[PDB]
Amino acid sequence: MREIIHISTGQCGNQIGAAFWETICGEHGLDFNGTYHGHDDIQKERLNVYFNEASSGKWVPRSINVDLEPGTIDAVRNSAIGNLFRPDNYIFGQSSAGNVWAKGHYTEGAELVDSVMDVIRREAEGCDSLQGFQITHSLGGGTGSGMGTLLISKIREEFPDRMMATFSVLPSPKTSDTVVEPYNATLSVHQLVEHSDETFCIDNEALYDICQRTLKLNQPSYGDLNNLVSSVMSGVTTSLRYPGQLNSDLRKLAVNLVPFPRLHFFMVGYAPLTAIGSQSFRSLTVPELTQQMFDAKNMMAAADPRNGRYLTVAAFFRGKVSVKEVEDEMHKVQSKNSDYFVEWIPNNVQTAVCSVAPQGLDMAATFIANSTSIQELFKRVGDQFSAMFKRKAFLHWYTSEGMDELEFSEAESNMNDLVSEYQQYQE
Amino acid sequence: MREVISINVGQAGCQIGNACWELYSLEHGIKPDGHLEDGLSKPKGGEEGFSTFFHETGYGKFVPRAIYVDLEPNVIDEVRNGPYKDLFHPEQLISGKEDAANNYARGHYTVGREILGDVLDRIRKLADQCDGLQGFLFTHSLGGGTGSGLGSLLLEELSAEYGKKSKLEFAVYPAPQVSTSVVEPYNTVLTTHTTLEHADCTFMVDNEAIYDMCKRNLDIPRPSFANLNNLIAQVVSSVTASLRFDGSLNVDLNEFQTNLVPYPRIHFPLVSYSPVLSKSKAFHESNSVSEITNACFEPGNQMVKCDPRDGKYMATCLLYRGDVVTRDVQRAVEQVKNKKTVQLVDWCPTGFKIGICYEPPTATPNSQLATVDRAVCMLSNTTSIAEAWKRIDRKFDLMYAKRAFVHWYVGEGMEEGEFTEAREDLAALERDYIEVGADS
Amino acid sequence: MREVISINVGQAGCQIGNACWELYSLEHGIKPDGHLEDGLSKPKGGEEGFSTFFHETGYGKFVPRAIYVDLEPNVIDEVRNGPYKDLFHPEQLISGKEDAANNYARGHYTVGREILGDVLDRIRKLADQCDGLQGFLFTHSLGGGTGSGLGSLLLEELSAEYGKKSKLEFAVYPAPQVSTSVVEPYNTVLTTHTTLEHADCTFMVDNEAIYDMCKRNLDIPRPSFANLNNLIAQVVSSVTASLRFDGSLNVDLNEFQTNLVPYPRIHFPLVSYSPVLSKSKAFHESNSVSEITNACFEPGNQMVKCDPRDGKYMATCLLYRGDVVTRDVQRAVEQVKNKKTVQLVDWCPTGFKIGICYEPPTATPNSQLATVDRAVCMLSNTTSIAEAWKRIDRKFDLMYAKRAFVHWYVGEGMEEGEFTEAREDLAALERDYIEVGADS
Repeated sequence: MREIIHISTGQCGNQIGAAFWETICGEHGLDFNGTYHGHDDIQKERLNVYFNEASSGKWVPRSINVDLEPGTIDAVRNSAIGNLFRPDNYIFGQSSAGNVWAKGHYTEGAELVDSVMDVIRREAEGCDSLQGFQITHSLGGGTGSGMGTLLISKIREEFPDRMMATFSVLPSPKTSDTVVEPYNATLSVHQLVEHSDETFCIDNEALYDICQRTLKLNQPSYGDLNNLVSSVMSGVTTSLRYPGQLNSDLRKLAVNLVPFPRLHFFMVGYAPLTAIGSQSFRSLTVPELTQQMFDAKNMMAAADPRNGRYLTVAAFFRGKVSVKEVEDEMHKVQSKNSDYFVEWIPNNVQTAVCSVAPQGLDMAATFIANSTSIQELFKRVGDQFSAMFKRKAFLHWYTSEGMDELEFSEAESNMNDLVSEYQQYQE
Repeated sequence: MREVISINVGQAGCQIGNACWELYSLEHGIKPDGHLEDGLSKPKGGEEGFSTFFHETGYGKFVPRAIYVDLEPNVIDEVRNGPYKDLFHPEQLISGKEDAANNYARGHYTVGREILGDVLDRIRKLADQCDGLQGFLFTHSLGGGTGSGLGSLLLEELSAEYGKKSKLEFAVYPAPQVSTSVVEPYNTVLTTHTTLEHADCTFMVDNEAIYDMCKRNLDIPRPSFANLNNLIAQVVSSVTASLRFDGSLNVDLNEFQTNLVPYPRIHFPLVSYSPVLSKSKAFHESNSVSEITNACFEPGNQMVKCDPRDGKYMATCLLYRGDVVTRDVQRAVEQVKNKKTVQLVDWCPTGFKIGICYEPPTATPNSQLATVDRAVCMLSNTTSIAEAWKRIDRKFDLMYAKRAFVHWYVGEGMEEGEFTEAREDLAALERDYIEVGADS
Repeated sequence: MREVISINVGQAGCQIGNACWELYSLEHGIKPDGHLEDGLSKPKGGEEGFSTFFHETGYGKFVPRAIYVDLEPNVIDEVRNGPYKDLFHPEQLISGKEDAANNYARGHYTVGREILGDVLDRIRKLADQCDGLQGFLFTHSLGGGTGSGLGSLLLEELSAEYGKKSKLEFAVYPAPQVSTSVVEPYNTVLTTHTTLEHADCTFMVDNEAIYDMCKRNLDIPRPSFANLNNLIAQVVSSVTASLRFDGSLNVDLNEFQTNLVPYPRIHFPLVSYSPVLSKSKAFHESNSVSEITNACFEPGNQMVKCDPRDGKYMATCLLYRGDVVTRDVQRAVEQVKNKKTVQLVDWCPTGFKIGICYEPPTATPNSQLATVDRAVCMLSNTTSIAEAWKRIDRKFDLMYAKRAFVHWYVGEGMEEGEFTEAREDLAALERDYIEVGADS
């Protein structure tokens, strides 16, 4: 169980998955056509993990891109890097989800669920070493919130032994193109908290703040945000991508990061998230990377760890660092932040250092924290729930779609069950 | 009693074995091809050694008897790429596709017991090829539950199979300060009770103490796991130095057992190796035998994160390498008794074992070592081990109150009763260890 | 018991010790690099030295057992640049991480004993390397409060540890006219308080009188600190020459203690050495040791701002190096009996402790004093230092009443009673020296 299939869905998650493969072939070394160029043997085993060995030494990515509007998947297919894509990888339909949780799965998903399960079954028959799925979608997008929650429930019902891992981006509560976007997110997480075992919190507004501080650009580019979350995903899977001092599996990380089947939400953090050229001004040191991981605004979840309470923390490093050095650093930050860090564990730290370093960086780090202030990120969405359809505006659309108030109260009770676990376990 | 079967279990255990076989080849000057290496000596094998760890073939190629068992294909592919696999036999190694668990759940479950029958006949076939047997050597770290679980399963099967040779088990203890794995104290406690029923002699070595040694003695800025493996290789080679090379006072494997296992339930000897220093410190001035014997009692050389002064003295061993003056270690041992560094006892104290071997210590090119014609390996039985036992037990009891993980263990292969029994057994070992030590 | 351990504390202490080892190796024909060079060469072995100070370890190097302790990293870097660091050991030379204060307020605080714990085990290790001890040697200065602080604290610790060996403390006393640091009055008074706690023998030396000698006798325009260190290296070489080389009248270091402390409390005898003249003047003069003895009684050859002619005569040591004519000293003791210039006291009168050394004196080429084959050392007790301490006590009392610095002292961890007892003790020392003089 070493192979992982990267699932792709959502009108914006397809670009995340496409950028994921681009950084993969750019980190280990692979041509756009499919001929192998990595070095030397450990990377070739990773090609067997993420790709399929085709004829004439060609490689094809093991990705399942299922969305609507096939003009988008055809446009990215004509790309140079997207030339090794197998026609069976992407299974797209027509034409648009209308940005609503109902039309995503209840109406259109009912006719495509049989096709996507046959594809994922054919992929499971070709490769039996599958251990988990990597799904990148948009929680606020119509195709993402609709189709994503259905395939996750279908995988959980049919494949309960296989692990789950998602990289869904959370909708911004302050700005939004429409009021139905966070509503579809709430209707999606109503089933994600039960059918998924692991998820990562990504906030678009947090991505907008990190490029204004580090990248220093007025208009945030979605391509750069895709590259940032790609380096985060690459830095997380480096425990299996490259052998190091201590390699851990996604199951070994899960059984140590959550005490209960709950706590699927995770705060993401990348290092070095420094500005362009700042590596020459400031020396790349491990105390600086720890200070960046401790910053509230540097996180892309995004939550305030000071206002919350550290439940479980995990910082995986890459490069050439000393074991005793990071042990003294993690001991100092746990003593000086004894109010933030929980004390009955008492050591809730779980590190996994990688031997090699990413290209262009002498050392990297991926920090995953569990705070109690994340309930406020759910409360504001829960408050938007009681502040958008409380006026009964545009309710005739949902009644015609077939949705009822029973699922809305169930989604509200799920948020109530979450914030209860946030205070069980009081902050 | 001329063969010792060594088994490498777990990821860290396989790395320790590779370092042990590498240093064993460096002492005898053995290259990947060999045929002895080459056939001119006398005494690099044959005669003994190597005839205790390296299997002799008809062609003369010494095959080191090692059983690399692991369920991680990456570690198995790593040990197969190097020339070590060419030295061993392709059928002696066991390959696994999917790791057991994190870490002791499936390592001791019936899934890990499916290969128990396969490796059992492999040992029986390996014993049928060779002649004689002195004991069973084990190299697995207690931090890894997979290595601790599989290593205990091999220990229980070998006890019910032959039960005629003393079973040695080299255990690596994690750092008592910081623990990377949250179930690491759980895997260690559950394994201590199992090794209690099976192992006739154990070995307690801490990783943090080794890291403090190379940073202070060897003066290296960046410690590495390869340095820890090399230091363990120097430790294991110092234990069996007499069995590999003849000396003025040759000691047996039964000699250690009749010096390290003094009670119905006492099988926990501590290891100390002196002198260990940098090359620069040896360039300035040399060291006398009295300074080395006094350095054996320091907390750094004890390879354990605990002070030996608070412990009570028990029967100990001291192996000496190269040329060693009998009176110099006699004049040193009488001063040690007069210094009263460790609190002596009224019953045991006349137990400072002196063993001499002609083979001088060898310094690996990867890890520094104090270049000296004579080395000292002290196998002590001081009562500071209970302090290390109570130290890891308090963290075990503090965690077990909420334990945050009991649902995974009770579902796969365990239950809350086994954790309670292991806790009561560990507390019983600590109580019996203090009672037998404080009664003086 | 013949061995002697030397300690170097403070910036001036290391510089004095460096010149001391430089002159030592220069007398026995030893290069400052090592191995050897050369010998242990007729008779650089027995009779020791060079084995009392330049101990020959198993490595084959005559390492001088010296402890260079100073909280200033610059002084540690200076002693490391010289080749004697290669002769020494990094454990012998204790590096200073940070300077305590300016310069005694924190040197004698807990920060001092924090480093004392490290140097104590080094002394225990040094004692285990070389057994036996004759007397503790100290080299520091009163201008540097850190040197006078750490040196006195270590002196009090070893006296409470053994208390059986002599304590020779070399303290550089500042001139009463110059105050390079306004903190030194409090340091000198508190140092005299610590000597009342433990002091076997303390040597007083003023840099003003030495610099005056280089300007007048050595014809040096600007006397440097190196010439002062070389002169102190010469006076300490002649004192220890009774133990290093052979002679008809060999004087023990403890015998010197039973020659310098007549009264129930005597800790501060003055020193004097002669002849100290120019190179061209040494070639022009060929006087015997009789004129050298007459010149040593003069205050010019005292190297201290004290007049032995004004003060009353007391117990004094007359050491001679090189070719010594017993009739010449007979004529010398005849003339001093004919002088009757100082008060011929009643308990002492017939005492000038004779010291004979067959080895001719040797001077460094850097020093302007030419190598003379005859030297006389008069180490006398004089009541003039009581007047010097009274002047220092008056300046300290004026500053103490003004309390301009006591506020910063009590913030460092001082108390009003501590300075009061130091003043009462210092006033008792001056009163005691007045009594032993006026009792004639």
